[PDB]
Formats: sequence, C-alpha cells, structure tokens
Amino acid sequence: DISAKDLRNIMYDHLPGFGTAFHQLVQVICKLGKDSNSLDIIHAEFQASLAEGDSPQCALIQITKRVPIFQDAAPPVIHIRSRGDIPRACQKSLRPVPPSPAIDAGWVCVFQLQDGKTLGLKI
Ligand SMILES: [Cl-]
Repeated sequence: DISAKDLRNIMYDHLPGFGTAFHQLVQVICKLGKDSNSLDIIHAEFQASLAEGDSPQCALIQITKRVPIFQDAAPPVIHIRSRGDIPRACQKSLRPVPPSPAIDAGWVCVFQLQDGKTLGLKI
C-alpha cells in the first residue's frame, strides 16, 4: 500500500521549485488522505489527471475538488515560531485568514505563530 511519504515524494517529483504553496498542499493532501485511508484514491486521481494532460498543479487542485474528504474541509493549522520559518516561495501567498476558509477554495493551511498571529496560505 502506498504510504503518505511515498505519495508526497511522487507528487514533489512533478513540481517545479521548492517550498512553494503547491509543496505545502502536497503535505496537506497526504496528511488528510492518510487520516481518512484515502491515499489510494488520491494517488489514482493524481496519476489520472497527469495522464489526461493536466499540469501537476492542476492535478493537485483537482484532488481538492474531486476527492470527497476535501469537501468544505477547513485548512489544517500549522504551528510555527515566526513568519520567517515559512519557506521563501510561500511568503507572497500568505494572506489574512478569511471567514470560513476551505481547502477546496484554495486555502491550503493556516500558520499560527508563537505570538498568536495567523496567516492563511492561498492558491
Ligand atoms: Cl516527503
């Protein structure tokens, strides 16, 4: 059976750059997938999108829309010390956290800083 680590690495293989919002989304998708025993469908959806000619970025967003565990799912909250701990390639995708953020609306995660600040990661 495909593991969360296996799948993260497979997805990362197709992504350009390093520590982009799409890299964070891969983490988020694999963790929620793991916890709902859905890694298989997620992998199958990812592969199928690639096979139809979609970009890996599109394939990842399609997962959030087509795999039912992401339906109106709130972004996970990732605790960090400061804004500088968030990778460089994500910094410009950080926003004030909206009302009702959802992963299937492009809110990948919410970072919560030691000092209580919070930032949503938007695609
Ligand atoms: Cl990994």
